[PDB]
Amino acid sequence: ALHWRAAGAATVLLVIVLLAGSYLAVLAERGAPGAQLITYPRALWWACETATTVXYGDLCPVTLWGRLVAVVVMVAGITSFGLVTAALATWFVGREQERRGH
Amino acid sequence: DILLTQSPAILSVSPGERVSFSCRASQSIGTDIHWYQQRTNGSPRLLIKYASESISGIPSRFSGSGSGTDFTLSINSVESEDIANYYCQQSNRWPFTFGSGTKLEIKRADAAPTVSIFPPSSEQLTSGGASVVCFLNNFYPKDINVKWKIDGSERQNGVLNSWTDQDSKDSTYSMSSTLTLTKDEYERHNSYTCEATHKTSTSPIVKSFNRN
Amino acid sequence: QVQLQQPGAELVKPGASVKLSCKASGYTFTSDWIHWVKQRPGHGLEWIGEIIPSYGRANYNEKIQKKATLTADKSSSTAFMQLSSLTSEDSAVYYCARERGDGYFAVWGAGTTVTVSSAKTTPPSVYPLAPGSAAQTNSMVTLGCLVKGYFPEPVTVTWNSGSLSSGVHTFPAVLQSDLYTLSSSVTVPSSSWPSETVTCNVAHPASSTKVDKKIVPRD
Ligand SMILES: CCCCCCCCCO
Ligand SMILES: [K+]
Ligand SMILES: [K+]
Ligand SMILES: [K+]
Repeated sequence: ALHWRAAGAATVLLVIVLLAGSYLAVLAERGAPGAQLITYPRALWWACETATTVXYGDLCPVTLWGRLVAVVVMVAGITSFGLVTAALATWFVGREQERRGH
Repeated sequence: DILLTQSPAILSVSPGERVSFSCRASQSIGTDIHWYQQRTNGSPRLLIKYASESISGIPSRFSGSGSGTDFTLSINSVESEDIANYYCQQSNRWPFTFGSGTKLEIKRADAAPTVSIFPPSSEQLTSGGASVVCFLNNFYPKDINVKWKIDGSERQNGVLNSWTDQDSKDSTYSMSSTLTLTKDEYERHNSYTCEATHKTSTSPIVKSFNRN
Repeated sequence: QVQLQQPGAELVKPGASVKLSCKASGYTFTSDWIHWVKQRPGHGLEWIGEIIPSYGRANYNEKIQKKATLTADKSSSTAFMQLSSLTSEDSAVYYCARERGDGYFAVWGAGTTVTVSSAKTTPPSVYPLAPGSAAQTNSMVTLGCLVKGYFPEPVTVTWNSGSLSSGVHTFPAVLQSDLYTLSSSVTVPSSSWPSETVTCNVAHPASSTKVDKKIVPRD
């Protein structure tokens, strides 16, 4: 099934974005005075709460590239969760047509 | 940037007594503080990471505490090997910053200096020089005075002194006095005397050799 | 094994440049950052800058003068710091440290003692220090070595190749017309000398000099 295939592809891609985003955020934020997103472990946590939209506000990017990385994490997170929902819709719709006799 | 304040700069304590180093940040940094130890002529060594987390290899004697602004490094019953400088470091905001540092001193019992005098070597006299070296080792407190006498007469010229920091093995101090003379002037004398005055003895400890 | 290897010393003339090295070993991750710390004599630790070898990006302490330039070689796992236009202010011990990207410096290097001067490199002269003929000793006996006339700092003095550590004192060097001088003390049981060989080991990294001098009675 395509909907379950694209969903799985979205989840694995999300994990890649989370890891890479955690790596790129630190690389981008270091060098800017006052930045807190400068260590990998908490950067990964930041990526999670960002991708899930959430955004406690305990950690936030202050640089241009750190914020661009953030946007990518947001979109990847929203798209994946939106794709899972879309996949769940197809499963339920296809199932309802079966118990109806259509 | 984040300013880390370490006061006092020097911390005196008796052996086998709990001590506490202070580190205050200009901003709230959670628990993102790290402690290091630097002995004399040595590299810094990680003692505590993230305020309270222990490090493999470091004695259980060392502990850490605090969060936000105030942080504390503690040592349960200090030992002579703990004689060093202690620095704190934050990793909450870029850039990373260090504290001014705190020096640890141990107030042990009084000890008389062990005085030894050494005549110039054969290899040195060949070069055309002569240095009479005197060692004043393992005394406490560090307050001490060394006097040089040549043939009964006091000598001050050509005398270089050097004091060590508090020894990290017995919490004592040591100094060396080197009387550097040319070969010729060393020939024209016979008796060389190293004289040490310390609070452990009203009479000065005297070591002397004769150019036989 | 030693995770960070730095040169012992570097002598630089005022205005010239120097490229310090930091050969790294042990575990190496792409999340590793190499830092550089400056420590002037009598002063505390001062952060210079950082660099991530896996990407090559470097950041510097903008609170101080821009004297350094950080580069890295992923092939030999060695970090480099380019110091240019050096003055007397830049004379200090420069450490390199490894951070796992988690904030703390797990391991440090031995540090490179950089001396900025117009003088010349001078090998040290090591002389034995045996007690006089009329010197009475107890259960313990004190020997020594005289490191005379060298430049610049530092020198490393060990007794019997490090095997003899207890009861060893090495005094700070004194400066006399662009020449340093120090002495090293050692205390062993009187019944052990000279039945057992006592030898000091003096190393002068600034001139690649390492000599040994056995301590024998005066005769
Ligand atoms: C989109 C990801 C780019 C990674 C950002 C690196 C920026 C380096 C800071 O100058
Ligand atoms: K939301
Ligand atoms: K908030
Ligand atoms: K939603």
